[PDB]
Parts: sequence; C-alpha cells; structure tokens
Amino acid sequence: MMLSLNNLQNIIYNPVIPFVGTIPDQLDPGTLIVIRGHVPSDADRFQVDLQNGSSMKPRADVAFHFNPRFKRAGCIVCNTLINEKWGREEITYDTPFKREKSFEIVIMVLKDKFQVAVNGKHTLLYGHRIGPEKIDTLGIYGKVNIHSIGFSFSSHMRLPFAARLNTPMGPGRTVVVKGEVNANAKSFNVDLLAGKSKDIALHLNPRLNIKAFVRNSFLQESWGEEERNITSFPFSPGMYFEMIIYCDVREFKVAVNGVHSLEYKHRFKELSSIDTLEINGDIHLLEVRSW
Ligand SMILES: OC[C@H]1O[C@@H](O[C@H]2[C@H](O)[C@@H](O)[C@H](O)O[C@@H]2CO)[C@H](O)[C@@H](O)[C@H]1O
Repeated sequence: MMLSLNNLQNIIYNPVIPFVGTIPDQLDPGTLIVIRGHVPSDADRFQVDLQNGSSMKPRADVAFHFNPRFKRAGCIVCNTLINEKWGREEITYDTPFKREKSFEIVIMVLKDKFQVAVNGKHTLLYGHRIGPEKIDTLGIYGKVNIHSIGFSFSSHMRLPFAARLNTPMGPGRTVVVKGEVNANAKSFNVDLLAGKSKDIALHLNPRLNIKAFVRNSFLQESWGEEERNITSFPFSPGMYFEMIIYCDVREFKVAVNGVHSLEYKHRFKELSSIDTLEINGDIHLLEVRSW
C-alpha cells in the first residue's frame, strides 16, 4: 500500500523504546497509523501493540499484537492478549522486515479488521478480537529504532487543509475534491502550489457572495491577472459538489458536478514542482483524492 497524500495529524519523532503513548484520537474505521523506523543488526524481535490502557500489572489487554521476529524463516506473529491470556496465533511468513534495513508500516483500521502493508506491499489482515473503540494506547517494545509515527483520523479534513502530493504533478494527474458549501458561505479556495518556490500554480477561488469563479496564479511574490470568464457560476451556498482538477500538458481542466467549467493555461511551467494541495474557506470537506 502507498499513500497518495501526506496529511498526517499527529507526528512523533524518535520515541525511546520501550515507548508507550496515548493514541490522540479514536481508531474509527479508515484511520491510519504510519510507523517508520529500522531494525538493528542484532534484532531478535520487536513488537507494535495496540492496547486498551497502559497498566503493566495486570498487563493491559493487547487488541492487536504485531510481532516481527528475525530467524531463518522470519515472520510476523500476530495475536491478542485478554485478561493476560493470548488467543489464536496467526503467523505470516516471508517477512518484509530485515536486519539493518529501514521500513515503513502502514496500519489501516477497518470495520472488522486491521489491514497492514509494509514498504508498499500488502502484508497481512487481522480481524478485530477487541472492539477498536477500546484501543487508546500505542506500545512499542523490543529491538527496533523508531524514527516517526504519524496518524490520520476522520478529522483529517478540517480547514485549513494542507497536504503534500506524494505523486509529482504532471499531465494526466487528477485532483478531485468533494464537499458541501456552507449555508452562509462567502467563498473558499483550492490551491495547487509548488511548496518550495512559494508559488501558487493554480488558485481556484469560487466567490459566492459576488457569485464569481476567480482563478489566478501567484508567481514571483505577485498575484497575476485574474480569470473569471465562465458560462455559469457552478456553486451555491449549501450545495454538494465534486470538483475535478485535471492537469493536462497545455492547461488545467476543471469540472464541477460532472460538467466542464474552465481551462487554465499553465503559467508555472515546471509541473513536476507542484507538490502541494491546500483547501480552505466556507465549505465542509468530505473527500480529497490525488487521482
Ligand atoms: O502469542 C503471542 C506471544 O507469544 C509468546 O511466545 C509464544 C511463541 O510465539 C510460540 O511459538 C510458543 O509456542 O508459545 C509461546 C508462548 O505463548 C511471546 O513470548 C509473546 O511475546 C507473544 O509474542
């Protein structure tokens, strides 16, 4: 598995092992935990435990025990601890982890199971044995060096919304946004910027109060000429919408609710440099997809 957008809520760097920390939000379905680190050359085993509390006597129940072990075969042992008792063991062989090799673990929470990919490859599924709402602490123990842990909750779409584009911008790349305009909305914005050069390749600014759709670029510390021509303002306060920003070789093509609205000749020519998406304004953000 791979993430199209980097928009993590909490981030922790270099926690000391053993590390036991409180999960900053509820693991509702769709929630992501990203763990980046590497295993030392002398690693016998390490484990990532999703727990209900952090008591050690009685040992706190472990809803999800993810335990990579290094041996001739190499595997990941998964299990659950309830009232200090382990349940049915589930072993996944052909382990993706290696001594002296770095790794990225993406744990996805679903309604009935955790889905786990390591280094961009599906690794294993583990059905919930404990309700996920009962999980409130992340424990990490053993021989492993953790660089960072990050999270993505249901709240990942609050405004302002800022997200890095793990896929560099280029012809054929699509960015769709779905949401609902606030009942008393004035305006909102969707910008595609080249994070580095502090430039805005594309500024999509629907202004509802004056009922116009402004698009422009902010280049070299200066706003350019605004483009407002349009067959009809597609937005209404309180209206559901989907907007498709399609990057083409000659321009950006944007549609709303299944209808082409406008084209925008590229002003920033280094497309591959457009690596940042920002959404703000008077809307309720429902979904953002980089493709
Ligand atoms: O089941 C998870 C739990 O296993 C303990 O060790 C197991 C071991 O995995 C298995 O091969 C053997 O047959 O039984 C042992 C006793 O449960 C680990 O010590 C513990 O840390 C967890 O990984």
